[PDB]
Amino acid sequence: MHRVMGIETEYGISVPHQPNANAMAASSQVVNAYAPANVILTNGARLYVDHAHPEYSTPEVTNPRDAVLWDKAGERIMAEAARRAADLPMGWTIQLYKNNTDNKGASYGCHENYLMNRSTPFADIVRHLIPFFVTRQVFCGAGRVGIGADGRGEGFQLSQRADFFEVEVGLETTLKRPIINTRDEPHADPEKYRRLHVIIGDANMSEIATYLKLGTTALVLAMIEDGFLSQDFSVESPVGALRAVSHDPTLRYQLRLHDGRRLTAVQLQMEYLEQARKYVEDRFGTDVDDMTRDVLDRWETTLVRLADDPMQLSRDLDWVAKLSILEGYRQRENLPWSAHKLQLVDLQYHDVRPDRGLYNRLVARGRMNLLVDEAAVRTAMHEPPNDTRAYFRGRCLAKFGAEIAAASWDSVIFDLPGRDSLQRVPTLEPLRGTRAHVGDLLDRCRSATELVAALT
Ligand SMILES: Nc1ncnc2c1ncn2[C@@H]1O[C@H](COP(=O)(O)OP(=O)(O)OP(=O)(O)O)[C@@H](O)[C@H]1O
Ligand SMILES: [Mg+2]
Ligand SMILES: [Mg+2]
Repeated sequence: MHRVMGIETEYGISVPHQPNANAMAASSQVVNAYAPANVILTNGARLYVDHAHPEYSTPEVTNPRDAVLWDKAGERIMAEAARRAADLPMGWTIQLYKNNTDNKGASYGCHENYLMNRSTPFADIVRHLIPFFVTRQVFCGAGRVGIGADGRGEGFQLSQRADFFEVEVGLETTLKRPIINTRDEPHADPEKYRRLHVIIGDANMSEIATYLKLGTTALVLAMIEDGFLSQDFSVESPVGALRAVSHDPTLRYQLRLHDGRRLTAVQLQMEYLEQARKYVEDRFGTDVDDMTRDVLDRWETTLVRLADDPMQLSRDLDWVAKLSILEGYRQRENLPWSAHKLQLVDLQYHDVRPDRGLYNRLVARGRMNLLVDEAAVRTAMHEPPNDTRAYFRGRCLAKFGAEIAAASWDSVIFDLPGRDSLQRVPTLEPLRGTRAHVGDLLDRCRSATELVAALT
Protein backbone atom coordinates (compact mmCIF):
# COMPACT_ATOMS: atom_id res chain seq x y z
CA MET A 1 0.00 0.00 0.00
CA HIS A 2 1.00 3.66 -0.36
CA ARG A 3 0.50 6.45 2.17
CA VAL A 4 3.03 9.06 3.26
CA MET A 5 3.42 8.60 6.96
CA GLY A 6 5.88 8.86 9.81
CA ILE A 7 6.18 7.87 13.44
CA GLU A 8 7.68 10.28 15.94
CA THR A 9 8.25 8.53 19.24
CA GLU A 10 9.11 10.50 22.36
CA TYR A 11 11.23 8.05 24.30
CA GLY A 12 10.77 7.81 28.04
CA ILE A 13 14.03 8.83 29.65
CA SER A 14 15.30 8.14 33.16
CA VAL A 15 18.60 8.63 34.93
CA PRO A 16 19.21 6.02 37.65
CA HIS A 17 20.35 7.58 40.93
CA GLN A 18 20.03 11.08 39.49
CA PRO A 19 17.28 13.11 41.22
CA ASN A 20 19.24 16.22 40.23
CA ALA A 21 19.34 15.28 36.54
CA ASN A 22 17.05 17.26 34.22
CA ALA A 23 14.96 15.55 31.54
CA MET A 24 15.80 18.28 29.04
CA ALA A 25 19.48 17.72 29.83
CA ALA A 26 19.46 13.92 29.89
CA SER A 27 17.28 13.98 26.78
CA SER A 28 19.81 16.27 25.14
CA GLN A 29 22.89 14.35 26.26
CA VAL A 30 21.59 11.25 24.51
CA VAL A 31 20.63 13.09 21.31
CA ASN A 32 24.07 14.71 21.36
CA ALA A 33 25.72 11.36 22.04
CA TYR A 34 24.46 10.05 18.70
CA ALA A 35 25.43 13.25 16.86
CA PRO A 36 28.89 11.94 15.86
CA ALA A 37 19.36 19.71 20.17
CA ASN A 38 17.87 18.92 16.76
CA VAL A 39 19.84 16.37 14.74
CA ILE A 40 18.83 15.02 11.33
CA LEU A 41 20.13 11.49 10.74
CA THR A 42 21.65 10.07 7.54
CA ASN A 43 18.55 7.94 7.94
CA GLY A 44 16.32 10.86 7.03
CA ALA A 45 15.17 10.31 10.61
CA ARG A 46 15.10 13.12 13.15
CA LEU A 47 16.67 13.09 16.62
CA TYR A 48 15.74 15.95 18.93
CA VAL A 49 14.58 16.89 22.42
CA ASP A 50 10.83 17.47 22.62
CA HIS A 51 8.95 18.12 25.87
CA ALA A 52 12.10 17.20 27.79
CA HIS A 53 12.07 13.78 26.10
CA PRO A 54 14.48 12.43 23.52
CA GLU A 55 12.45 12.09 20.32
CA TYR A 56 12.94 9.99 17.21
CA SER A 57 11.07 10.94 14.06
CA THR A 58 11.30 8.34 11.32
CA PRO A 59 12.05 9.47 7.79
CA GLU A 60 8.90 9.81 5.69
CA VAL A 61 7.76 6.35 4.60
CA THR A 62 5.11 5.28 2.11
CA ASN A 63 3.97 2.16 3.95
CA PRO A 64 3.29 0.81 7.46
CA ARG A 65 6.06 -1.76 7.01
CA ASP A 66 8.85 0.72 6.36
CA ALA A 67 7.39 2.90 9.10
CA VAL A 68 7.78 -0.12 11.36
CA LEU A 69 11.32 -0.61 10.04
CA TRP A 70 12.52 2.96 10.60
CA ASP A 71 10.71 3.28 13.91
CA LYS A 72 12.40 0.11 15.11
CA ALA A 73 15.61 1.57 13.74
CA GLY A 74 14.92 4.50 16.05
CA GLU A 75 14.92 2.14 19.02
CA ARG A 76 18.35 0.82 18.08
CA ILE A 77 19.42 4.42 17.59
CA MET A 78 18.05 5.39 21.01
CA ALA A 79 19.75 2.46 22.70
CA GLU A 80 23.04 3.26 20.99
CA ALA A 81 22.70 6.95 21.83
CA ALA A 82 22.04 6.18 25.50
CA ARG A 83 25.10 3.91 25.63
CA ARG A 84 27.33 6.56 24.09
CA ALA A 85 26.03 9.08 26.62
CA ALA A 86 27.60 6.87 29.29
CA ASP A 87 30.83 6.73 27.27
CA LEU A 88 30.96 10.54 27.14
CA PRO A 89 33.05 12.43 29.72
CA MET A 90 29.74 13.21 31.42
CA GLY A 91 29.04 10.06 33.42
CA TRP A 92 25.27 9.86 32.94
CA THR A 93 23.82 6.39 32.38
CA ILE A 94 20.51 7.02 30.64
CA GLN A 95 17.66 4.54 30.54
CA LEU A 96 15.37 4.88 27.53
CA TYR A 97 11.93 3.31 27.30
CA LYS A 98 9.70 3.33 24.26
CA ASN A 99 6.50 3.95 26.18
CA ASN A 100 3.86 6.59 26.70
CA THR A 101 4.08 7.05 30.48
CA ASP A 102 6.50 7.03 33.42
CA ASN A 103 3.66 5.84 35.68
CA LYS A 104 4.38 8.95 37.71
CA GLY A 105 1.48 10.74 36.04
CA ALA A 106 3.48 12.02 33.08
CA SER A 107 2.55 11.06 29.52
CA TYR A 108 4.66 11.53 26.38
CA GLY A 109 3.18 10.64 23.01
CA CYS A 110 4.16 8.45 20.10
CA HIS A 111 2.93 10.54 17.20
CA GLU A 112 1.82 9.16 13.85
CA ASN A 113 1.77 11.52 10.88
CA TYR A 114 -0.21 10.80 7.73
CA LEU A 115 -0.35 12.66 4.44
CA MET A 116 -3.94 13.33 3.43
CA ASN A 117 -5.62 15.30 0.69
CA ARG A 118 -6.10 18.84 1.93
CA SER A 119 -9.45 18.61 0.13
CA THR A 120 -10.60 15.99 2.64
CA PRO A 121 -13.09 17.70 4.98
CA PHE A 122 -11.59 17.76 8.47
CA ALA A 123 -15.07 17.13 9.86
CA ASP A 124 -15.27 13.81 8.02
CA ILE A 125 -11.80 12.95 9.30
CA VAL A 126 -12.80 13.66 12.89
CA ARG A 127 -16.13 11.87 12.48
CA HIS A 128 -14.75 8.58 11.19
CA LEU A 129 -11.35 8.85 12.86
CA ILE A 130 -12.51 9.38 16.43
CA PRO A 131 -14.41 6.07 16.73
CA PHE A 132 -11.45 4.36 15.07
CA PHE A 133 -8.77 5.80 17.37
CA VAL A 134 -10.80 5.05 20.47
CA THR A 135 -11.23 1.39 19.57
CA ARG A 136 -7.91 0.68 17.83
CA GLN A 137 -6.10 0.37 21.15
CA VAL A 138 -7.37 -3.21 21.17
CA PHE A 139 -4.39 -4.30 19.06
CA CYS A 140 -2.43 -1.03 19.27
CA GLY A 141 -2.38 -0.68 23.05
CA ALA A 142 1.11 -1.10 24.47
CA GLY A 143 -0.69 -1.95 27.68
CA ARG A 144 -0.35 -0.21 31.01
CA VAL A 145 -0.37 -1.26 34.65
CA GLY A 146 -2.45 1.11 36.74
CA ILE A 147 -5.54 3.09 35.86
CA GLY A 148 -5.95 6.83 35.46
CA ALA A 149 -3.14 9.25 34.70
CA ASP A 150 -1.67 8.89 38.20
CA GLY A 151 -1.44 5.13 37.75
CA ARG A 152 -2.43 4.66 41.38
CA GLY A 153 -5.63 3.04 40.14
CA GLU A 154 -5.26 -0.71 40.53
CA GLY A 155 -5.69 -2.55 37.24
CA PHE A 156 -4.35 -3.29 33.78
CA GLN A 157 -5.38 -1.41 30.67
CA LEU A 158 -4.80 -1.64 26.93
CA SER A 159 -3.69 1.93 26.31
CA GLN A 160 -0.90 3.81 28.01
CA ARG A 161 -2.12 7.10 26.53
CA ALA A 162 -5.86 6.58 27.04
CA ASP A 163 -6.11 8.20 30.46
CA PHE A 164 -4.29 11.31 29.27
CA PHE A 165 -6.87 12.58 26.75
CA GLU A 166 -9.62 14.89 28.04
CA VAL A 167 -10.83 16.34 24.73
CA GLU A 168 -11.82 14.72 21.43
CA VAL A 169 -10.84 17.49 19.00
CA GLY A 170 -8.47 20.44 19.29
CA LEU A 171 -4.86 21.57 19.28
CA GLU A 172 -2.44 19.60 21.44
CA THR A 173 -1.37 21.66 24.43
CA THR A 174 0.35 20.91 27.73
CA LEU A 175 -2.94 21.21 29.60
CA LYS A 176 -5.30 19.38 27.23
CA ARG A 177 -4.64 16.32 25.07
CA PRO A 178 -7.09 15.89 22.13
CA ILE A 179 -7.96 12.57 20.47
CA ILE A 180 -7.94 14.30 17.10
CA ASN A 181 -5.17 16.89 16.96
CA THR A 182 -6.00 20.01 14.97
CA ARG A 183 -2.39 20.97 14.25
CA ASP A 184 -1.74 21.10 10.53
CA GLU A 185 1.95 21.31 9.67
CA PRO A 186 2.14 19.48 6.32
CA HIS A 187 5.82 20.17 5.73
CA ALA A 188 4.53 19.61 2.20
CA ASP A 189 2.60 21.76 -0.26
CA PRO A 190 -0.33 22.88 1.94
CA GLU A 191 -2.96 22.94 -0.82
CA LYS A 192 -2.07 19.42 -1.96
CA TYR A 193 -1.33 17.74 1.38
CA ARG A 194 -2.66 17.78 4.93
CA ARG A 195 -0.50 16.12 7.56
CA LEU A 196 -2.74 14.31 10.01
CA HIS A 197 -1.07 14.39 13.41
CA VAL A 198 -2.17 11.37 15.43
CA ILE A 199 -1.21 11.72 19.09
CA ILE A 200 -3.46 9.09 20.61
CA GLY A 201 -1.35 6.04 19.86
CA ASP A 202 0.88 4.18 22.29
CA ALA A 203 4.45 3.67 21.21
CA ASN A 204 4.53 0.00 20.30
CA MET A 205 7.47 -2.33 20.73
CA SER A 206 5.81 -5.07 18.70
CA GLU A 207 6.48 -4.60 14.99
CA ILE A 208 3.07 -6.08 14.19
CA ALA A 209 1.21 -3.66 16.45
CA THR A 210 2.95 -0.69 14.82
CA TYR A 211 2.28 -2.22 11.40
CA LEU A 212 -1.43 -2.56 12.23
CA LYS A 213 -1.57 0.83 13.94
CA LEU A 214 -0.18 2.60 10.87
CA GLY A 215 -1.71 0.21 8.34
CA THR A 216 -5.29 0.06 9.59
CA THR A 217 -5.27 3.82 10.14
CA ALA A 218 -3.87 4.34 6.65
CA LEU A 219 -6.71 2.18 5.37
CA VAL A 220 -9.32 4.15 7.32
CA LEU A 221 -7.76 7.40 6.06
CA ALA A 222 -8.18 6.17 2.49
CA MET A 223 -11.90 5.51 2.98
CA ILE A 224 -12.22 8.96 4.51
CA GLU A 225 -10.46 10.58 1.57
CA ASP A 226 -12.73 8.79 -0.90
CA GLY A 227 -15.74 9.53 1.29
CA PHE A 228 -16.40 5.80 1.26
CA LEU A 229 -17.93 5.46 4.71
CA SER A 230 -21.71 5.71 4.44
CA GLN A 231 -22.54 5.22 8.11
CA ASP A 232 -21.57 7.14 11.21
CA PHE A 233 -19.37 5.31 13.70
CA SER A 234 -19.28 8.35 15.98
CA VAL A 235 -19.48 7.43 19.67
CA GLU A 236 -21.05 9.39 22.51
CA SER A 237 -18.40 10.36 25.07
CA PRO A 238 -15.61 9.14 22.75
CA VAL A 239 -13.00 10.36 25.22
CA GLY A 240 -14.78 8.41 27.96
CA ALA A 241 -15.32 5.39 25.74
CA LEU A 242 -11.64 5.67 24.90
CA ARG A 243 -10.61 5.23 28.52
CA ALA A 244 -13.41 2.70 29.03
CA VAL A 245 -12.03 0.43 26.32
CA SER A 246 -8.50 0.81 27.69
CA HIS A 247 -9.77 0.15 31.21
CA ASP A 248 -11.31 -3.14 30.12
CA PRO A 249 -8.62 -5.63 29.04
CA THR A 250 -11.42 -8.14 28.45
CA LEU A 251 -12.82 -5.98 25.65
CA ARG A 252 -16.28 -6.97 26.81
CA TYR A 253 -17.43 -3.37 27.22
CA GLN A 254 -19.46 -2.02 24.32
CA LEU A 255 -19.36 1.58 23.15
CA ARG A 256 -22.60 3.50 22.76
CA LEU A 257 -23.11 4.93 19.27
CA HIS A 258 -25.05 8.04 18.24
CA ASP A 259 -27.10 5.62 16.13
CA GLY A 260 -27.87 3.85 19.41
CA ARG A 261 -26.22 0.55 18.51
CA ARG A 262 -23.85 -0.91 21.12
CA LEU A 263 -20.51 -2.36 20.03
CA THR A 264 -17.28 -3.43 21.70
CA ALA A 265 -14.02 -1.82 20.61
CA VAL A 266 -13.20 -4.95 18.61
CA GLN A 267 -16.64 -5.14 16.99
CA LEU A 268 -16.35 -1.49 15.96
CA GLN A 269 -12.89 -2.23 14.56
CA MET A 270 -14.48 -5.10 12.64
CA GLU A 271 -17.02 -2.63 11.26
CA TYR A 272 -14.14 -0.48 10.02
CA LEU A 273 -12.45 -3.65 8.78
CA GLU A 274 -15.21 -5.05 6.58
CA GLN A 275 -15.84 -1.48 5.45
CA ALA A 276 -12.13 -1.33 4.64
CA ARG A 277 -12.29 -4.62 2.76
CA LYS A 278 -15.47 -3.45 1.04
CA TYR A 279 -13.58 -0.26 0.09
CA VAL A 280 -10.42 -1.86 -1.24
CA GLU A 281 -12.40 -4.44 -3.21
CA ASP A 282 -14.47 -1.69 -4.84
CA ARG A 283 -11.43 0.38 -5.78
CA PHE A 284 -8.37 -1.91 -5.94
CA GLY A 285 -10.20 -5.05 -7.08
CA THR A 286 -7.58 -7.61 -8.14
CA ASP A 287 -4.71 -5.08 -8.30
CA VAL A 288 -4.78 -4.76 -4.49
CA ASP A 289 -1.29 -4.69 -2.97
CA ASP A 290 0.05 -7.66 -1.02
CA MET A 291 0.69 -5.27 1.86
CA THR A 292 -2.84 -3.83 1.70
CA ARG A 293 -4.31 -7.34 1.97
CA ASP A 294 -1.70 -8.25 4.58
CA VAL A 295 -2.76 -5.31 6.74
CA LEU A 296 -6.32 -6.34 5.90
CA ASP A 297 -5.97 -9.97 6.97
CA ARG A 298 -3.74 -9.15 9.92
CA TRP A 299 -6.40 -6.64 10.97
CA GLU A 300 -9.19 -9.19 10.54
CA THR A 301 -7.26 -12.07 12.08
CA THR A 302 -6.30 -9.94 15.06
CA LEU A 303 -9.87 -8.80 15.67
CA VAL A 304 -11.13 -12.37 15.36
CA ARG A 305 -8.26 -13.69 17.49
CA LEU A 306 -8.97 -10.88 19.98
CA ALA A 307 -12.67 -11.77 20.14
CA ASP A 308 -12.01 -15.46 20.79
CA ASP A 309 -9.00 -14.98 23.04
CA PRO A 310 -6.76 -11.94 23.54
CA MET A 311 -3.81 -14.05 24.74
CA GLN A 312 -3.39 -16.01 21.51
CA LEU A 313 -2.13 -12.70 20.12
CA SER A 314 0.57 -12.55 22.81
CA ARG A 315 3.22 -12.87 20.09
CA ASP A 316 1.66 -10.13 17.94
CA LEU A 317 0.43 -7.44 20.36
CA ASP A 318 2.23 -5.42 23.02
CA TRP A 319 -0.62 -5.23 25.54
CA VAL A 320 -1.22 -8.97 25.18
CA ALA A 321 2.50 -9.75 25.16
CA LYS A 322 3.05 -7.57 28.22
CA LEU A 323 -0.11 -8.94 29.82
CA SER A 324 1.41 -12.38 29.33
CA ILE A 325 4.55 -11.29 31.18
CA LEU A 326 2.40 -9.57 33.82
CA GLU A 327 -0.11 -12.36 34.43
CA GLY A 328 2.87 -14.67 34.81
CA TYR A 329 4.36 -12.64 37.64
CA ARG A 330 0.93 -12.39 39.26
CA GLN A 331 0.25 -16.13 39.15
CA ARG A 332 3.80 -16.95 40.23
CA GLU A 333 4.13 -14.33 42.99
CA ASN A 334 0.39 -13.80 43.69
CA LEU A 335 0.57 -10.05 43.08
CA PRO A 336 -2.39 -7.67 42.83
CA TRP A 337 -2.24 -5.21 39.93
CA SER A 338 -1.36 -2.68 42.63
CA ALA A 339 2.00 -4.42 42.96
CA HIS A 340 4.82 -1.99 42.21
CA LYS A 341 6.78 -4.81 40.58
CA LEU A 342 4.10 -5.04 37.89
CA GLN A 343 4.73 -1.39 36.99
CA LEU A 344 8.48 -1.95 36.80
CA VAL A 345 7.77 -4.92 34.55
CA ASP A 346 5.37 -2.79 32.52
CA LEU A 347 8.09 -0.17 32.17
CA GLN A 348 10.89 -2.66 31.56
CA TYR A 349 8.95 -4.16 28.66
CA HIS A 350 9.61 -0.92 26.80
CA ASP A 351 13.26 -0.67 27.86
CA VAL A 352 15.33 -0.02 24.72
CA ARG A 353 18.23 -2.07 26.07
CA PRO A 354 18.47 -5.37 24.16
CA ASP A 355 19.25 -7.38 27.29
CA ARG A 356 17.06 -5.49 29.75
CA GLY A 357 14.08 -4.87 27.47
CA LEU A 358 11.37 -7.45 28.09
CA TYR A 359 10.00 -7.11 24.56
CA ASN A 360 13.59 -7.46 23.35
CA ARG A 361 14.04 -10.72 25.26
CA LEU A 362 10.76 -12.02 23.89
CA VAL A 363 12.23 -11.31 20.46
CA ALA A 364 15.49 -13.05 21.40
CA ARG A 365 13.54 -15.86 23.04
CA GLY A 366 11.48 -16.04 19.86
CA ARG A 367 8.38 -15.02 21.81
CA MET A 368 7.40 -12.22 19.43
CA ASN A 369 6.43 -12.13 15.78
CA LEU A 370 8.68 -9.77 13.84
CA LEU A 371 7.47 -8.09 10.65
CA VAL A 372 11.02 -7.06 9.75
CA ASP A 373 14.59 -8.32 10.09
CA GLU A 374 17.21 -6.89 12.44
CA ALA A 375 19.56 -6.73 9.45
CA ALA A 376 17.20 -4.30 7.75
CA VAL A 377 16.61 -2.46 11.03
CA ARG A 378 20.35 -1.90 11.31
CA THR A 379 20.55 -0.67 7.72
CA ALA A 380 17.50 1.49 8.34
CA MET A 381 19.59 3.27 10.96
CA HIS A 382 22.08 4.82 8.52
CA GLU A 383 19.99 4.25 5.38
CA PRO A 384 16.84 6.24 4.48
CA PRO A 385 13.74 5.21 2.49
CA ASN A 386 14.22 5.21 -1.28
CA ASP A 387 10.60 6.04 -2.04
CA THR A 388 10.52 9.30 -0.08
CA ARG A 389 12.28 12.67 0.04
CA ALA A 390 13.92 11.25 3.17
CA TYR A 391 16.34 9.70 0.68
CA PHE A 392 17.53 13.09 -0.52
CA ARG A 393 17.67 14.44 3.03
CA GLY A 394 19.36 11.33 4.39
CA ARG A 395 21.92 10.87 1.64
CA CYS A 396 22.77 14.58 1.70
CA LEU A 397 23.63 14.54 5.40
CA ALA A 398 25.71 11.41 4.87
CA LYS A 399 27.74 12.67 1.88
CA PHE A 400 27.25 16.45 2.09
CA GLY A 401 26.56 16.71 5.82
CA ALA A 402 29.79 18.64 6.30
CA GLU A 403 28.67 21.33 3.85
CA ILE A 404 25.13 21.35 5.27
CA ALA A 405 24.35 24.10 7.78
CA ALA A 406 20.85 22.87 8.58
CA ALA A 407 18.30 20.27 7.47
CA SER A 408 14.62 19.54 8.09
CA TRP A 409 11.58 17.93 6.47
CA ASP A 410 11.01 21.17 4.57
CA SER A 411 14.51 21.64 3.16
CA VAL A 412 18.25 21.10 3.35
CA ILE A 413 20.23 24.30 3.79
CA PHE A 414 23.72 23.96 2.35
CA ASP A 415 26.60 26.33 2.93
CA LEU A 416 28.72 26.52 -0.19
CA PRO A 417 32.23 27.90 0.28
CA GLY A 418 32.33 31.15 -1.70
CA ARG A 419 28.62 31.87 -1.32
CA ASP A 420 27.85 34.46 1.37
CA SER A 421 24.24 33.29 1.54
CA LEU A 422 23.02 29.87 2.65
CA GLN A 423 21.55 27.84 -0.19
CA ARG A 424 18.19 26.26 0.65
CA VAL A 425 16.80 23.38 -1.39
CA PRO A 426 13.32 22.83 0.05
CA THR A 427 11.95 19.36 0.07
CA LEU A 428 8.31 20.34 -0.17
CA GLU A 429 7.31 17.20 -2.01
CA PRO A 430 7.61 14.15 0.28
CA LEU A 431 7.30 11.92 -2.78
CA ARG A 432 10.03 13.77 -4.68
CA GLY A 433 13.74 13.69 -3.89
CA THR A 434 13.56 9.89 -3.84
CA ARG A 435 16.12 7.31 -4.96
CA ALA A 436 14.74 7.58 -8.47
CA HIS A 437 14.66 11.37 -8.62
CA VAL A 438 17.89 12.36 -6.88
CA GLY A 439 19.58 8.97 -6.65
CA ASP A 440 21.95 9.30 -9.61
CA LEU A 441 22.48 13.00 -8.97
CA LEU A 442 23.62 12.29 -5.41
CA ASP A 443 25.98 9.59 -6.66
CA ARG A 444 27.57 11.81 -9.30
CA CYS A 445 27.86 15.06 -7.34
CA ARG A 446 31.38 15.43 -5.94
CA SER A 447 30.46 18.39 -3.74
CA ALA A 448 27.48 20.22 -2.25
CA THR A 449 28.20 23.28 -4.38
CA GLU A 450 28.10 20.89 -7.32
CA LEU A 451 24.86 19.40 -6.01
CA VAL A 452 23.24 22.78 -5.43
CA ALA A 453 24.24 23.72 -8.98
CA ALA A 454 22.59 20.62 -10.43
CA LEU A 455 19.36 21.35 -8.55
CA THR A 456 19.43 25.01 -9.57
N1 LIG B 1 4.39 15.40 4.97
C1 LIG B 1 4.37 14.47 5.95
N2 LIG B 1 3.41 13.52 5.99
C2 LIG B 1 3.36 12.58 6.96
N3 LIG B 1 4.27 12.51 7.95
C3 LIG B 1 5.29 13.40 8.03
C4 LIG B 1 5.40 14.45 7.02
N4 LIG B 1 6.48 15.18 7.33
C5 LIG B 1 7.03 14.65 8.46
N5 LIG B 1 6.31 13.58 8.87
C6 LIG B 1 6.59 12.76 10.06
O1 LIG B 1 6.60 13.59 11.22
C7 LIG B 1 7.68 13.24 12.09
C8 LIG B 1 8.43 14.51 12.49
O2 LIG B 1 7.67 15.16 13.49
P1 LIG B 1 8.33 16.20 14.53
O3 LIG B 1 9.06 15.42 15.60
O4 LIG B 1 9.06 17.25 13.73
O5 LIG B 1 7.03 16.84 15.22
P2 LIG B 1 6.22 18.08 14.59
O6 LIG B 1 5.33 17.50 13.52
O7 LIG B 1 7.18 19.19 14.24
O8 LIG B 1 5.30 18.53 15.83
P3 LIG B 1 5.87 18.52 17.34
O9 LIG B 1 7.25 19.11 17.24
O10 LIG B 1 4.89 19.38 18.10
O11 LIG B 1 5.83 17.05 17.73
C9 LIG B 1 8.57 12.25 11.35
O12 LIG B 1 8.57 11.02 12.07
C10 LIG B 1 7.96 12.09 9.97
O13 LIG B 1 7.79 10.73 9.58
MG1 LIG C 1 7.86 15.09 17.16
MG1 LIG D 1 4.80 15.36 17.12
